[PDB]
Amino acid sequence: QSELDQLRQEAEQLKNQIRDARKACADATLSQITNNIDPVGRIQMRTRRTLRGHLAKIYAMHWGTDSRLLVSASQDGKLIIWDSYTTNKVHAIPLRSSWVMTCAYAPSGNYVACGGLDNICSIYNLKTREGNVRVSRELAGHTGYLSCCRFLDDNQIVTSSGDTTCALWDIETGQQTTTFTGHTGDVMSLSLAPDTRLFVSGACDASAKLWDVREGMCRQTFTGHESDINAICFFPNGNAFATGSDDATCRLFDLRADQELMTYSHDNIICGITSVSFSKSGRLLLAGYDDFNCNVWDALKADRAGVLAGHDNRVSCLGVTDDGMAVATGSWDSFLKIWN
Amino acid sequence: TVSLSETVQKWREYRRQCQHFLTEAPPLATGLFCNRTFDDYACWPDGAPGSFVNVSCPWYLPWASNVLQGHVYRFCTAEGHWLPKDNSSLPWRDLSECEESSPEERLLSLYIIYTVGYALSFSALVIASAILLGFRHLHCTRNYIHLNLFASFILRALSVFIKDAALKWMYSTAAQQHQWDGLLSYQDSLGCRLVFLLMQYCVAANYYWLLVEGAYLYTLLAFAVFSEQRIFKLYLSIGWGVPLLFVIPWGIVKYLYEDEGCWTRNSNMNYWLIIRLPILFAIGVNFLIFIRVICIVVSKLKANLMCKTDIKCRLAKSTLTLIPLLGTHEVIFAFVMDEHARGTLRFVKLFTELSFTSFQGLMVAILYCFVNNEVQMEFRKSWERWR
Amino acid sequence: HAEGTFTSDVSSYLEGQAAKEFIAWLVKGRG
Amino acid sequence: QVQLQESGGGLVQPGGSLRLSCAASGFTFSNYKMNWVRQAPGKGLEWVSDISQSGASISYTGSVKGRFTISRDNAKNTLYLQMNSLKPEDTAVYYCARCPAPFTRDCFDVTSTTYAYRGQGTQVTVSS
Amino acid sequence: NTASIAQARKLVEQLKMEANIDRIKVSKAAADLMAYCEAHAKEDPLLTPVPASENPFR
Amino acid sequence: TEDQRNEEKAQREANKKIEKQLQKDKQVYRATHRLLLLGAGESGKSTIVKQSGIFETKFQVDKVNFHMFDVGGQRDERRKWIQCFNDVTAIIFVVASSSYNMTNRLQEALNLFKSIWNNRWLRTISVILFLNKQDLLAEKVLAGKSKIEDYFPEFARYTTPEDATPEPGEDPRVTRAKYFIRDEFLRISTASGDGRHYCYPHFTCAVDTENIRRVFNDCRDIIQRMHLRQYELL
Repeated sequence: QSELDQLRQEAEQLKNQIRDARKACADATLSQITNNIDPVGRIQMRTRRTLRGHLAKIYAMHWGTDSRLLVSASQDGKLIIWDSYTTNKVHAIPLRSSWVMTCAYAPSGNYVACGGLDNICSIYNLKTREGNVRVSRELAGHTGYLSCCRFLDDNQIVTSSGDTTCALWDIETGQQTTTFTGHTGDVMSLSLAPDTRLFVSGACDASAKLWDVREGMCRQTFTGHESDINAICFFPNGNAFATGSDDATCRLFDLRADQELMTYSHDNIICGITSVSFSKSGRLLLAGYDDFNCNVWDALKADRAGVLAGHDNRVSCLGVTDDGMAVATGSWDSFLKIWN
Repeated sequence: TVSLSETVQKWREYRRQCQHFLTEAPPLATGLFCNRTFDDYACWPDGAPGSFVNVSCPWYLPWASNVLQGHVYRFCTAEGHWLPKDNSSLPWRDLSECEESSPEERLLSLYIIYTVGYALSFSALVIASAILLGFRHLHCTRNYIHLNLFASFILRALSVFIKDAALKWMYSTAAQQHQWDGLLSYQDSLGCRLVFLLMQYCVAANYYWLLVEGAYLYTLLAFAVFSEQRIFKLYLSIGWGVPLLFVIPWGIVKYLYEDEGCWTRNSNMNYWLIIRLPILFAIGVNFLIFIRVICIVVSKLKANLMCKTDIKCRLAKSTLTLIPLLGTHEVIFAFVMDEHARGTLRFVKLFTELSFTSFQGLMVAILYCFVNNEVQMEFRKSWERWR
Repeated sequence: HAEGTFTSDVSSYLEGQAAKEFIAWLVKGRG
Repeated sequence: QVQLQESGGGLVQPGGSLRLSCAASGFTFSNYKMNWVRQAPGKGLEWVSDISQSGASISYTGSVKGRFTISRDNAKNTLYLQMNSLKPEDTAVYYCARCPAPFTRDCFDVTSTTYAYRGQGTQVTVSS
Repeated sequence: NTASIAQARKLVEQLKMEANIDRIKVSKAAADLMAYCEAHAKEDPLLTPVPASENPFR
Repeated sequence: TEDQRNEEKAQREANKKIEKQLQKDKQVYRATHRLLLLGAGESGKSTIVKQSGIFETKFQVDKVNFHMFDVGGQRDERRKWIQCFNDVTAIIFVVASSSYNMTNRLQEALNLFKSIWNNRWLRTISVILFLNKQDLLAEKVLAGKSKIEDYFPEFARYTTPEDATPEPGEDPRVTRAKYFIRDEFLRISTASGDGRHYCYPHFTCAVDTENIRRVFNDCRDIIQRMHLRQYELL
């Protein structure tokens, strides 16, 4: 006996050693160097589209890789595939489970997945030859609700779940290629990388992790956060990433710098960050907040460049076209607002 | 009571009769007789010089039966001239035998001026609707409906304003000239007929919209609303639909069967009640629905809401706020039947009550929609939002 | 109707007073 | 990181008094509703006592009501449990946990097994 | 104490593998952020006023 | 022009079919009443319904469609996912009434109830209360080895409701105790002070009698109070 105690001393103390390695790296700060940067000035978006199609509150969105289409999931069990330009409905899919907490669009547009409290990953094919959109493949390996997912390809796809673990699946076999574990809570948010080498994930342990898609190992654990991590998005180039949290602060972390880059907070905001997303360059950081006002920050200068009026109820989801051509805002008002 | 139409018609007839007398009565043996004459009001026959000339009071006067034995006189002087008034060309005459209260005028005359304040209601109602449409997040069955009620107070407003122009044209023309007002009233017998029939349509409109809202609450509470868009179009169709489909037979049938000009219904004695029964029926619906709404509100308040130890009477006052919306006050005017024919004492509460129902629109719109906690919260939140 | 009836009386007085104005206008003055 | 350092605990004969401390860091202790939650020997989690940011709103489990003192030092960002009326039935594993969400009323702690914000905890034992 | 030993071991292995990794001088990283911005800065619809011809919504 | 005109036609029909489907969807959907049933375990949450996934229940009652849901398939970290239901007609909170022993996990039920009650997202949701294990509560209380009075001393001086309903052969403390816990949720009811939602007690395990009459009538009344509250009566 008395082994767990020394385990605690050696374990946490070592943790202190890692902390030492982290803080020694602090030779500069992004804020120090942003003095020289010309800021953005007051620049705001405007409502280019008002999308009235949903009966219930819109809980999540995703862009189609064409920067044209975008996918929306509704709490009513309807999964609607929308068209930005013609503002019509590209497809309408009845869900098996009325509760959908997320959905995503395939890189090729072949498939679209959704998920929620149903504990199952619903894969729908857009290529159905016999007819309209039908259930293509269901992936149920999860011991917890289906929180989120994003496509690596048409075959293998990452999912996150309240089972506290993340999973890399393959549709055809119906099994998981590999399963990633080691967070202490539900994995609430994820963002894949453009190069799909590795992926970040936010969870309820107030820590953002970088895993490796292929290796199956935890590469890095970053803890700067004050509270739970609601939403997280990797930087376009793959070298950095942004974090939304319940801390009521959006925070910027680097993978390669292995420590906190920057903190965005405000003295007047008691409400958490629902969702986050980038700009083309990564100079602008979009943040949706529970106050129903979306602050547009300058991911470098750190001052809010602008704000988004909009939905009268909570902002659920936020997304930017792969080419950064457009911004999309889902809320619980059943209305989608598209901005630029 | 005597309308203009028979007044002009009968007068022209009297004038005609005089036409045959003056043209056709025998020529005089000598001109020393005063010549027969039409004063355009009476027919004077030939007159002997130096004698009194008499003609009966014109029989078409509204009070002719009260002055059936009156006569007016001219004086024929002995020179074969009608006796002349000094400084005037009319004959020395006695029309005193043909000469002929109503505190109601203060209620009657001032109400239109008083109704000028009623015009204020329209303005606020319009802006209230503008607020309702204004930011687009309020569209729902509850607000589309209340807005169309607002439209029905609008249509009554416009009907009363047009209605007041309609009567005033008759008055001011009477000041300037009424020779055409009789004919202009014949075009009104198609025109003002349109205006008044619209008037029926507006009052029926506003009350029948009260029907629709009562159905909204009772239907809402009792069981689920079914096919809200499709069923709703039928709801709108009863709200406007019942006034034309019902009223137009009554209005056109009443008009053509008994064309009493721009209208007095009491003489008809058979149209008011027959139209009133559906309108009264509507208000009776208001009585049952209002009684059930408050009985339900209190019933719910007592069970567990009371377990919050909250004095009811203040909340009951809050419930009283509902009263302009369903207008379930007219029943005091719905006691009136066919024989009753209103009442002199009733006339005061009946009329003042009418003013209240007219203000039902302004007060209702401001009371629960222009000043709504959610609407104020959204209006203000949008105020900062646009800022 | 509810407002009408009360005005129907008003128009009855209008017809009365107007007829009277016709009487004064015709009997004395120009008619 | 996010950490809470439990002090105190040990064997105490019933009836004593103790000022328990919890060190907060990795977050602003001022903004979080705090509570002490115990997991009894061979027993599931049970909420024990919570305290508002201001230290005004304060609730206890029926037994510990008024007889136990939860006190927060915000300026020092440390939490305290002062024990009176100690019983051997109160002996348990005491964790000091913070409510997850900032600036709120509810809390979703006392969640069995995994829970984000919690220290290593102490053993508080009341001898017989 | 019997149930904790698995988490103790595996988590210590977590510290073992995640303790030694390649860290870059921060100034270089942040300079990379600003530079990447210097590349896409004109490709940024929100940053660069979009010509209505090239605006998808106008 | 051929592509744009041609897509206006084809996609136009797409829009017509989809939208008409939508109007067919909103009425059927919104007409139903979705309820969130949750309890720790042994809640007889499957028993009430026993007399789509296993969790979701589709039922017809008195010309009123119901959608019950079981969260029994999820872990105990709820703060993330429980926000999914703020339009749900009601949160049914089902607790075993005899759970005061072991530890008094009913005290946990109290805390969790305060939790649901306190969320900004649930401010508009009424909680229907299921006290399960009524008889087991009464008997368990008479057992005495583990005492409520440690965890609820105020029972000694907290007073019986006026509507007292003892069962045949029932020591008055048992009945008053029952309503006493109910009142214990009541002070929680006044904790908000908003008046938007309310706690309606229920009894199960007394007999197998259906809660549907309760469930319905109370739900009916609740949403009626959404209309009334939004109609400025309350």
